Amino acid sequence: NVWGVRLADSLSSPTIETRTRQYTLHDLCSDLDANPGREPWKPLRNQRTNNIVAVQLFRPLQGLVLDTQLYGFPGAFDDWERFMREKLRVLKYEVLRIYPISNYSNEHVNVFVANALVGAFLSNQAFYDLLPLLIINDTMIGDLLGTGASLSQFFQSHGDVLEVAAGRKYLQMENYSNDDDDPPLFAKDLSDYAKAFYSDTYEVLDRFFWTHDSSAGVLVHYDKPTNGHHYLLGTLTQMVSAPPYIINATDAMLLESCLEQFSANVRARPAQPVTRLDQCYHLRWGAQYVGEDSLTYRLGVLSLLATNGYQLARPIPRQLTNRWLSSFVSQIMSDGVNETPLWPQERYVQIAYDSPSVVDGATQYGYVRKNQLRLGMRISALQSLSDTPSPVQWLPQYTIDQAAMDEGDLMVSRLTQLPLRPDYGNIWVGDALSYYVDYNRSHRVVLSSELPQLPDTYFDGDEQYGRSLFSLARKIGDRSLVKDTAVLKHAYQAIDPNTGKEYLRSGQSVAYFGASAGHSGADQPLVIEPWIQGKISGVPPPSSVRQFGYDVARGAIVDLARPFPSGDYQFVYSDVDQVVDGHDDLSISSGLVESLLSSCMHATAPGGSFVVKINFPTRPVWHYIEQKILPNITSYMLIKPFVTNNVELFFVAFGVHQHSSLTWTSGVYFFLVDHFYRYETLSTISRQLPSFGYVDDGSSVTGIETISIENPGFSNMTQAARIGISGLCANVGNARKSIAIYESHGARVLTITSRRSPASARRKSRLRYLPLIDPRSLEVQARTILPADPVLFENVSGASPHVCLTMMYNFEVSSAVYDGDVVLDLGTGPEAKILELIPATSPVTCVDIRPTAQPSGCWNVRTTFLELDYLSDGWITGVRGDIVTCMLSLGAAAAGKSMTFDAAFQQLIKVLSKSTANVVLVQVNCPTDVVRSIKGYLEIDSTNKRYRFPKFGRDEPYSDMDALEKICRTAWPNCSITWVPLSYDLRWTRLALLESTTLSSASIRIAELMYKYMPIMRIDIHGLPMEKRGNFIVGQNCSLVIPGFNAQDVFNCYFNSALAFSTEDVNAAMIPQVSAQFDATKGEWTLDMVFSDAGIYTMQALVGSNANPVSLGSFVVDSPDVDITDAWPAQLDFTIAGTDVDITVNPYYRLMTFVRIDGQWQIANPDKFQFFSTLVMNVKLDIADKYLLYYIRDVQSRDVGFYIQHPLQLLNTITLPTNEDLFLSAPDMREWAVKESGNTICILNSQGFVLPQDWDVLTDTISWSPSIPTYIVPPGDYTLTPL
Repeated sequence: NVWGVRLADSLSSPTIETRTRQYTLHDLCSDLDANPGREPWKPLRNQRTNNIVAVQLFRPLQGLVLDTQLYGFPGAFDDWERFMREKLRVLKYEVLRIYPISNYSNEHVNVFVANALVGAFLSNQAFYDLLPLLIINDTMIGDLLGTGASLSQFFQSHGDVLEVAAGRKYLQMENYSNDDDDPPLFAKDLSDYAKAFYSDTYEVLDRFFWTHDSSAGVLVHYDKPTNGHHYLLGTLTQMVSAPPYIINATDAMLLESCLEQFSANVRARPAQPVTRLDQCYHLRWGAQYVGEDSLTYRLGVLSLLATNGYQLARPIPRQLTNRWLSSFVSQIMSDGVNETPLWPQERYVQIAYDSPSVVDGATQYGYVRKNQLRLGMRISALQSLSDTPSPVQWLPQYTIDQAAMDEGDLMVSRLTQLPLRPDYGNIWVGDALSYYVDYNRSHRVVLSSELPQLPDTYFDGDEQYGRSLFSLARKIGDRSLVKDTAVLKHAYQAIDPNTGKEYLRSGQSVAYFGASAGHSGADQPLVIEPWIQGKISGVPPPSSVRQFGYDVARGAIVDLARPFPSGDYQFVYSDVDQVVDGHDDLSISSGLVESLLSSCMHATAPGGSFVVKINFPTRPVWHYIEQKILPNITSYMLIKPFVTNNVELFFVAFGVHQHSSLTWTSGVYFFLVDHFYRYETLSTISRQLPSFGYVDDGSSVTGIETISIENPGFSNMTQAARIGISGLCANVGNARKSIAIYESHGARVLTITSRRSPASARRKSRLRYLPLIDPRSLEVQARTILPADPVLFENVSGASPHVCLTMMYNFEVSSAVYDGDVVLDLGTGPEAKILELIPATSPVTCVDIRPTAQPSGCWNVRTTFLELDYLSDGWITGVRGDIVTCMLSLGAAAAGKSMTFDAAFQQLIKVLSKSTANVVLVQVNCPTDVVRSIKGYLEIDSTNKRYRFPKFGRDEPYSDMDALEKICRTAWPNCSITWVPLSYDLRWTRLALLESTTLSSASIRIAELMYKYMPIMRIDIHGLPMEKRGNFIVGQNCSLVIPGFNAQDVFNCYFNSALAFSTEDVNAAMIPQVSAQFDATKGEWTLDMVFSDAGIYTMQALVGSNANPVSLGSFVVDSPDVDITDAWPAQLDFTIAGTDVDITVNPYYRLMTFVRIDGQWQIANPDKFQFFSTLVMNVKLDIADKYLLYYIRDVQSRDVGFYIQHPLQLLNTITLPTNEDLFLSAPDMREWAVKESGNTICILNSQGFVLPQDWDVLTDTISWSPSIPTYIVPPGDYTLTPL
């Protein structure tokens, strides 16, 4: 670089120099025709306005050397075109007269006389004194030394020297406006700007210039003069169209010659010819006015380097504009040094021994190549790239060089743009997730007084801040809309055993209490109209709705909590705020809730139902509910849609004013436990992000780090940004780092952006010296990249599955490691995530195959890496270690070596056998429940023990729990083995939010489901064993015997961080079955149980009259089989009663049906099929059912269809009658037209359809969507064709 121009690292010059032609009369006449094809000029277009603001002159017309007023040109380019075309044909008609085209057409014509003649003619001067001197006779100069011709202001004779006037090159135009994208004319338009001095040898030139002022500089075209050996000299004219500078006249030509040569070098091809091998001028006289710091000196340097094949890493616009020039000039006038060893001298033009150019061979006089001046540079051109709109991901590579940690952040502070304001983005995407709990007679009777109380810091301000921050960043639509849709759909699916159907039929007088208007313009709650339209599957439209509330607009206004006169409704929905009435506390709110419950209790008619909203679930409220409402209903539900981290809840009641003995149950207890735990975790995590719309300056935990260099220089010693980028890399390494290179305010600037997280800054805590980076990746950048706008949360789509899976994995290891633990990690990635996860005082070992990239010489505490296999042998004895890990590795390892999961596991055990470790962590491809398939993400074969990842495209093996367990039991008879659960925890998500990794609900759910088959094994080599005895299936007795204890010791079972039971109180134990026995002979305890939920329970033990807790192994229960078979009789009740069929199902699974419409699950009509009791399902039969498939799905857990997704292929195989009346409805929103034995009758879903006189419509539509009615067709064949 020379003061601000990162050059290329490759030199390139043209090779083949185009042969010369000589001008002939026929050429002159030809060009003077100004034909559409070839004009003697060229248009100059503007690069912003796309308008014409100048014209480039060629030969002839290079003698336009007076004031432009004497010429009297028109003011529009296209107008000027025709003007000149009309003016010059006169000159044609004249010139061809004196020299007839018979015997003059091919005659050697002097160009000087021609250009001067056309100048005189356009200036209305005496232009008949040149025609006798129009052709050549002996010399292109010798003749013109003769006659004292027309106005010598063109050209004079000064001995043997011909002093001519430099013709103008550019012709300015009225549209010229000095805009950037105007083209710069380089002072080649004003009256006189230079002077040419022509002769035959350069010696007489030196003689003539021994006497004439050289205070302007004297230029030379050593390579190939435009018409002959000549010197040049520019005047006092100055440039002004390059603000803020003022360029001198000579500097203008030098600046041209520099930039055409730079442009020319790039386009070089070893066969492509070119007019001139060199273009850059070279000063020959007057250097005594050029200072070592003037602009002119630097341009003299640049002309040398350009001549020497140097190329510009900067792009070069094809049509030069003002802003580019000014930028490139400011680029020179910066601080720096003429780094390269090329230095000017008055004598000649010198050439590097290795220069691409071949002018030494070409010319004879002027160039002197050196043998001791070598530019050891690889030779080629530059790669012509276009621009790039969005910034580019980059990966720095590290070198062994080190630096001072304190120097890094010092330079970062000296460089960064902070503080500045990002755009926050969205933490969360996707739709909402729904949770519910129903009443069951079978559970343990929990009382009101032992349900979890709300947190007490729940109102203290920072929590409120967290709740605000989470809610602001939620990608979702109308919240009141989505919640109400969720609750209504789940409300139309609660059956009365006493009558085998929903408490929620249609036409039910429905009261919406709390009808907030909503400033969206609908003036109403945004679900009523979709409801009555029946635009919801599973929600039949009602009769009417009455909207009462404080801010209603389409209904009536009242404060509900106190009496108000109204009629009786059958269903009462509530969405009443309770943070409004009653002052700011919790007991007044508790009283509001009772008031609301009683008011709703009165509004509903006997047998109705109602939903209420609860802002704050506190204990005495359920106390009241239990002793005041529960004995007055038939069933109840609790529902929680999750759209923002809060504690909102919905409580639903059925069969009002009918007596029962309903009380809270086990499931309520567990649900409340999770419904508080999830909240607490999410609130903690959310309380760490910077505030919505903040100002990141470096102190914030999460920030958009960024540093930029103006006029970057890379090739030579920098020591300036080499630390600058390295500091930022050490700040935020291992996270995606993006770059841009562009120009701002004339300075060529490079910008780096990235993001900082607790883990990223935890990695920094482990260094001692500062690792350094190889910049070779960057000086090669010859393209141009637009910058961008900082966004903290960058992702716009939602996190992918497997990244989230890896995060949820690594949370386990990052939690399970304390300070000082000596760590041996297997499968360690080259990027070494671990160096960013563990504390900064624990030694680690990288055990992998591929070489890493992490540095070696900067690590404060021990850190080792290896190049070998962890399935291999004979490397173990030399390695210290306490916690040994393997994550997302062994399945691929076994697949690669063509090895089975069993053999791979056993070999890993063998390798760890003769080690010295203490605890093992291993991800294991092995199920945890009934084998199923996750659609499109993980498909599982039960013939060969193989998983498949389609997005990854690979077939891998697995094994089984009991098979693996014995192998672990073998090498360690003291092995306590646990299977840490995850598919309820959310703490792991903190490994995302704290570096702006946007999350989606679906991406979460699939991660749990994928984890139920890729669990993590936590093995302690000297824990206390646990032996599994009975059959571990829900609905089955289980048995455990736990040795090595005393009769005064306790056990506690946990489940989702709940407490299933403890031994001290056998009775009030929340699980269906407990037993507890002790063997005083052997000291062996015995617990013999029954569970009710598939998944993982954990047993922990309490020893002594002390608070100390031991952690025994956990165990897994699994749900009964997912297998289904069904009986279909032969007679079909095409009437209203409908056929009834047998569906053999193990009773634990509760069943409903669905349909897939447009790829989307829709709820089947509860009026269509009826389950009831063995098991029997009722169905009303229709032709429509032929053209839609139907699925039996399962809803017992939180998810649906995960275990049982059974299509009813039997249904799409029915044989219609013809002698029988029929139900019939349209299949879908498409356009089906009926046919009776292939004869169209009418068209379902058609504009202007008319009902037949023999058809008939039915009271309650059997359709899957309540809008579409259902008709009665009289007997016959009915065929429908899609269109």
